[PDB]
Amino acid sequence: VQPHVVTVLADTAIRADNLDEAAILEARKNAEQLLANQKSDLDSAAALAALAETAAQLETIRKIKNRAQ
Amino acid sequence: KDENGKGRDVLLFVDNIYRYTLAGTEVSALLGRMPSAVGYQPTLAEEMGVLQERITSTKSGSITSIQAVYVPADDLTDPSPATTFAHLDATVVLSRDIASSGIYPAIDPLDSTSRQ
Repeated sequence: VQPHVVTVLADTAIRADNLDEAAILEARKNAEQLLANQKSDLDSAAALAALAETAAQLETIRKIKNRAQ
Repeated sequence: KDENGKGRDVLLFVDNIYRYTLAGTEVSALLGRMPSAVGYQPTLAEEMGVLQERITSTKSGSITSIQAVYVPADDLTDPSPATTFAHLDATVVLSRDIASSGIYPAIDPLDSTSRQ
């Protein structure tokens, strides 16, 4: 506190009223956890799956490059 | 055989034995034969075997043979190089990629084989 400014440094501050604000902090917890879950749901599915499928079977094509059969 | 002497070891170096079959292909149709798979004469395998079977070494004397074999259009599947493989003990396969990479000799370490 200073004569013209009050600064409150809080570890965890929520704007709601009652003492039961864990019941409203849980909403943010659940939302952020769901986002972090769906992210890893997209990292594997999109990136690591397709980018190995593309590199899987290239060699079978390059060896028959010059064949006249 | 030289009297009071043994047989002499003989080396034999041939350069592009592929040209031997190529020169047979050029005169194939003129002899009145139907062409084989690609353009080769129908008697490719036999006319290669008749030549290749005289190079072996027998009970008297030994012939060590080195032969360079051309590969048309960098294609190891072509009928003549693919027919020649069965007649050799050690096969050294050169690669164009390795040579273009600056490595000399350009011997491919994964296609070179030997019964030894």
